[PDB]
Amino acid sequence: TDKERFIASLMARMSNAEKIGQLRLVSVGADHPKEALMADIRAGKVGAIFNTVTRPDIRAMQDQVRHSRLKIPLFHAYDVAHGHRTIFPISLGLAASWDPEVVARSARISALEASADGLDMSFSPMVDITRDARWGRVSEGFGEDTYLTSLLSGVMVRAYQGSNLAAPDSIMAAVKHFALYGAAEGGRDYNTVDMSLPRMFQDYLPPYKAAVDAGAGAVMVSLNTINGVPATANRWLLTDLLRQQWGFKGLTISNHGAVKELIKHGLAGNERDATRLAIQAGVDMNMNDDLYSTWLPKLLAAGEIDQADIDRACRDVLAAKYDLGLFADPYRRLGKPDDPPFDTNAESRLHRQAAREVAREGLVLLKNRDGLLPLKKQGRIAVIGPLAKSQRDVIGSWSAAGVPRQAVTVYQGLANAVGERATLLYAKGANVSGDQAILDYLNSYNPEVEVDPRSAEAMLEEALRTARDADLVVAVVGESQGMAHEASSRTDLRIPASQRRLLKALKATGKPLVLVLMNGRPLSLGWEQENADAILETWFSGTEGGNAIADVLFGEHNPSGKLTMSFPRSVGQVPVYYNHLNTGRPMDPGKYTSRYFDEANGPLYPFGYGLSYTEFSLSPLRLSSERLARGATLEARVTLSNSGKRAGATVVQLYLQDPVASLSRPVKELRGFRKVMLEPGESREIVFRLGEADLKFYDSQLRHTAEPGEFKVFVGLDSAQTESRSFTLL
Amino acid sequence: TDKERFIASLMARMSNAEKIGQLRLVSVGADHPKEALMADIRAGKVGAIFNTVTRPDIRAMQDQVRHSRLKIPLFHAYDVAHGHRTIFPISLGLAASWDPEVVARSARISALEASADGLDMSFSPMVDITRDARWGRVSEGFGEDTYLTSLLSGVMVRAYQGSNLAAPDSIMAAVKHFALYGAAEGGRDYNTVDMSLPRMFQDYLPPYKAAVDAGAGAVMVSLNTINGVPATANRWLLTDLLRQQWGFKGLTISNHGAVKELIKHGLAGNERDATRLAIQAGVDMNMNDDLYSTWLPKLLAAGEIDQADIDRACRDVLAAKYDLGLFADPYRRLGKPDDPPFDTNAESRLHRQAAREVAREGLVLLKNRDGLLPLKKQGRIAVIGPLAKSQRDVIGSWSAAGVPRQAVTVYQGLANAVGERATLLYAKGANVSGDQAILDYLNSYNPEVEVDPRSAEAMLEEALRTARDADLVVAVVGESQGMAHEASSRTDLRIPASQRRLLKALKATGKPLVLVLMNGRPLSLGWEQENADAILETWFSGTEGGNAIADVLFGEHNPSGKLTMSFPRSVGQVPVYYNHLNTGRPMDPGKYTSRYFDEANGPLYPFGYGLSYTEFSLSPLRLSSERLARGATLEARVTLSNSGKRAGATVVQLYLQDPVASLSRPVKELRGFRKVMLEPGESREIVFRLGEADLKFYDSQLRHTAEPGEFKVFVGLDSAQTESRSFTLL
Ligand SMILES: OC[C@H]1O[C@@H](O)[C@H](O)[C@@H](O)[C@@H]1O
Ligand SMILES: OC[C@H]1O[C@@H](O)[C@H](O)[C@@H](O)[C@@H]1O
Ligand SMILES: OC[C@H]1O[C@@H](O)[C@H](O)[C@@H](O)[C@@H]1O
Ligand SMILES: OC[C@H]1O[C@@H](O)[C@H](O)[C@@H](O)[C@@H]1O
Ligand SMILES: [Mg+2]
Ligand SMILES: [Mg+2]
Repeated sequence: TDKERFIASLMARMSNAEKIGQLRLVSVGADHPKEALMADIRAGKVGAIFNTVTRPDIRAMQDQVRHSRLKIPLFHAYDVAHGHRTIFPISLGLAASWDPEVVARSARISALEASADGLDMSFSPMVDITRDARWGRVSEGFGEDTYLTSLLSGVMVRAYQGSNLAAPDSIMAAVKHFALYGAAEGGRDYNTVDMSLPRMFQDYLPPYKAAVDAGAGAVMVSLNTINGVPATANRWLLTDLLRQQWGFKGLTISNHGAVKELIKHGLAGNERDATRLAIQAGVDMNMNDDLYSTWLPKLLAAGEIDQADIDRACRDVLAAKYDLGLFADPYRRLGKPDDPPFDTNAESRLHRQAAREVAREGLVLLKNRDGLLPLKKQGRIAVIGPLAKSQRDVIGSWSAAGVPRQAVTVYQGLANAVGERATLLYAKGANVSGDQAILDYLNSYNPEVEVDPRSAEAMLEEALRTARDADLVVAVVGESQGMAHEASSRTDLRIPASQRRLLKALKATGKPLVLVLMNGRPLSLGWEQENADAILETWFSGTEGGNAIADVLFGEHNPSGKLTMSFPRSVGQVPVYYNHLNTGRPMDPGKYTSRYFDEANGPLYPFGYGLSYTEFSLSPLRLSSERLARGATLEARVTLSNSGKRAGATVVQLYLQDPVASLSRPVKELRGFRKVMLEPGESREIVFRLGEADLKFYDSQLRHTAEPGEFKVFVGLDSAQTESRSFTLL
Repeated sequence: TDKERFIASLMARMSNAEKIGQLRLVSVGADHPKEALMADIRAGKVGAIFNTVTRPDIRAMQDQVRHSRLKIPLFHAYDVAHGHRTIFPISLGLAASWDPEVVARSARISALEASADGLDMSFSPMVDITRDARWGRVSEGFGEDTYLTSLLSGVMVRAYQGSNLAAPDSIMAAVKHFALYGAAEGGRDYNTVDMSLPRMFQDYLPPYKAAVDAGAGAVMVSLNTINGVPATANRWLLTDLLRQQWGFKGLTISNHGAVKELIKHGLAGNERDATRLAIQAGVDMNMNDDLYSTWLPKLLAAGEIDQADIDRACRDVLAAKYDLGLFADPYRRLGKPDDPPFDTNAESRLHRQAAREVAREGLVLLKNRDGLLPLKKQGRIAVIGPLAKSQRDVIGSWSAAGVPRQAVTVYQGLANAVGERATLLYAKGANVSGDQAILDYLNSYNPEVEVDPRSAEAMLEEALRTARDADLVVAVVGESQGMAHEASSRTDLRIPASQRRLLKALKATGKPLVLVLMNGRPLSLGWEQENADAILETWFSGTEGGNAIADVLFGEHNPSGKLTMSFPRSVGQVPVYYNHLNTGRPMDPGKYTSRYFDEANGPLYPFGYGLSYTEFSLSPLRLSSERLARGATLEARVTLSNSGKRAGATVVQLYLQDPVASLSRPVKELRGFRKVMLEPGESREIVFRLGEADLKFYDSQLRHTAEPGEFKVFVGLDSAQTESRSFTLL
């Protein structure tokens, strides 16, 4: 009420020019020259900035606020996706930890580092569910499962904001992308999303909800159509659901030019009508295109919008700036004016031990034939592949203020680990792609892919020599970061062809072969799974990537990471995901069942799959009672044992099935998990509690109710577990 | 009244045992031995038969009806998909004609032939819209566009039934599959369908509606879930939409065991509860599984169903049998008991001139480099490929009572054409697949593909010899019919690997190359499009396939056929189709648009694409008026000229765009077309009439309304190349 009183007072004093100015979100570029945007903050025509990210630069613009009548402060935002200056695994990587704390840790440091440079807000977390591997931004998300993505969506918000949004070591979480962006048609970015309302509520919205429940201060609106309505103009989404059904009190922010793009969507004839549609749907902040500033004065002066529309928008900005504390101290995150200069990129502001301890948790052991891993630090080891010495690629897509040169490549990481106890032979082995059209694309803007000018065959001879000169080969292969990024959708899911040639040749030398994969999406790995001797999924593991990868290769860390997005046998099985419906004709032999004929059926690697240097056993699953009363809770009991001879971590998973329902329900749904560290011979009893809240689903009219009847409870170390116990709900 | 009085009388007379008996649709098998089901028709426990298809066999069972108390007659049904005994192109083939009367002709003869053998009903037409090329049953449909599929869906019903359903040369049309079956997830048959209701009404339902509007006597319910509800138990679909919104008076028929499959869908705990769900949703007839007969007596005796449920079902059967005339004369289609047994498969009952004149219309010219086609009948010609001499493959999937040996292969068709005026060299060149697992599948049940036991390399040397010995090669390559059928979903869209090797080799001999393709779905043809000198798409062209194909190869017919389903550049661009939404970031090149980076963008061949031995010109498009009044119609005027040097057919197509709408509308939609035969130098003015009815779409609340504003009118010879003019609706 103190806040409402303060805001109302200020708004009662503001001209319309000034209330509309508060909605203008810009960045420095050719669109907005810095010296023209400085003049505009002075005349009170700007509301916030993004992509300005250093203390002297934020201060230099904040310092313009004083020349304006109402002296209203800016906030600054940035794409703090998976790190500011120290870069953690890409989010898909982080998810594979199966540990909130680990994810939380990555978030806190990001905020710490961002706030340290003067940043008020991160456009993060990206929380979009993804079941189509072809999509360029699958990297940014946490995988295919609702339960886990929703869970981690909250953890990220809580960590960024903490308990006080005005704390100078806290940033506001602008959760994205609202909504359904990840279900785009054909995995083409920006493409049509068409979905039933029961699937919309059960599977794809819950993560956006959990961000509002954790108190996210802002929401970024997606670029996709929903059932034919662009989210930028979707009053159902931004008003009915977000505001009234969900009670979001915060700020809505447009995507980059998403308001003028209503012309290309075919919802507006021109800019004037695009502005109207967006402001009236529930869009507070207008990113970059400046439509709001050009058209809202004439839209109001001709009675096409209500003052109440401008007022709800302008009031949502000031409420953000107030919660951040920028009305108390505009410089609360920019230091005091005497304070001494410093180097922004100094090694002394990084958090390497953090980056390294996180990146360890997310690596996934896909194959290890006859205990080849872990490697000993003796003899000669060949390091071949175009990503071995790649700095720019390990820190993945959306790297923020991340610097390539400060990054530990997987070559350097191997050097650091062996010291002088073994020898490393390096050969590039292949460029990342043989296709010049693909190379032209990745280097259109900035040189981010190394092109070795030597013939492909030249590089291959060198590699085979190097391999014959070694005890075993370690192959650093897969995508450059520019391949799993915004607008970079793929029609193939295998390792690029130039590198698969390299892998065929290396296989032909008979020397044991270890595959180290870098990638921002699942990959088609049918060949590699039958040929190569061991495979490590390392995603893009960040600034301490190489170090974390070495630790796992040399057994300093027993890999514990597991898949949160099923691995297709080819681009032509898309989509596959663990929580599909059984259909009327399930494949279990049989020609006349739901299947392909021309390839094996199922995902290559199921959801929740990962190996360990040690072996684990689960005892028979016990349920407290076989009939549950309404309001009561149920207990699921199982003993996890490390029966191998190495201290290692697994992830014990709880799946539910509702086998008889008013809807057709998935064969399996994730409902809980416990990440457990055990010494050899060490047991550990795990306890799962199951309430009514766990048993609910959205029927045809969105009635969110548990139905009485049998339920199936599954406990195992991956979704490929197939034995359960049953209880009856009364 | 006569009918109502007759039915009411009979029903007032029937015990429950007998009214339930009327719902039992069975066929002869291990489920139902012939001599046990004979005993059952005598105790009045059977209602209809399917898959019994010869006069003596139908008579032998009809003849059992006399020993029953109420002497109620059976009807007999069969899968008359694209022919009974004379087999026309597969439906996708038929569609490519762009001529209703041609399609009508195929339908009439089918009915003629079917009724001749004693058949009352065909489970046809299949009318499901298909945008996913991987799906096994794409062959059965008419392609991806709503307007064209809806149009032909009615033509098929009208032709099967004629003007009188009791006529002994008419059958009843059971339209399928209701509903949305073709949008299955990942192209996997029987798999989940999830769709928004605005896209459901605009794009996928209209063809089922057009069949009810043409007076279809029956409707078959699909096996797919819709937004989580199995259609077999979907009261919204079978009662609200079908009965009360649409006013369907007729009969609903289950898919094969689709009622017991509600257990595997996860809607029912057991059979008893599956029966209840289905009978109460709107399912009259129970195909094969016999659940209705086992459970309806106890479901009614315990008040789980209403007598009104049994009565609505039993009344819908008798209404069908009455309309067919089987109460007037049970043998009206089974002759008088005087004639000789006669041979069913006699040459004198076929319709070859029909089959040949249809199959000509459906062939599509995809490429012709420097007028290589048409061929002269004047030298040596190599005929290579595993489908050149293939009888079983030309008559495609769902060939009914069709006989392979009566069919004209593409080899034989070429022999017939050249007589002794030119010389034919044959080499198989490759089996249809190199993969033994694929060959094992296609020959699981019946020997459908003859496998040459020689090594792949052996066959290839033979082919290259044959090719070197000739003036040019004609290659008969693509799918066996077992590859485009129910349950046969593909992960690849190219010609099988064994045959692509064969085509690379043949290309390498320098000899001019003609590709004759056989296939039941679009195919990935990027290589063939850049290499081969000409390509002909022949689908599976039926009993007179070879003859029709020769006629086109030797210029006896100028190819006029055009594509009704866009051709993907690879399985990884699925789905593509001409009537997609523009999105906010359209590509036509930028990086940040809705696209792939690792392949060229767009379909290989767009919807409505086909070439000709002659060339055609369209004059500037003229509109009747700049501004249309409500209730008024508009005229669209264009002059088509054959400016080439041969008499040929093209197809002039009318596309509409609504560029500003409450919904995001497709970039282009089909609204009309005119197939025009022209002599060289010969012109023809075409007139298109455009009403408000043409400009409607389903908004977010299913308001079927045209909005005032600009509309874009496009006329051209394919969805790709075009010119447009704009008009305003007031
Ligand atoms: O770069 C700022 C913003 O640009 C938008 O177009 C992207 O969709 C967002 O993920 C991003 O936060
Ligand atoms: O117009 C292109 C813009 O689109 C945004 O979504 C991208 O994230 C920006 O980096 C880019 O400048
Ligand atoms: O063959 C009888 C019927 O069986 C069903 O299960 C198929 O899906 C239909 O296509 C067919 O008409
Ligand atoms: O699965 C049993 C039956 O199902 C039908 O849909 C298929 O078309 C038949 O070939 C098969 O006999
Ligand atoms: Mg239940
Ligand atoms: Mg309009």
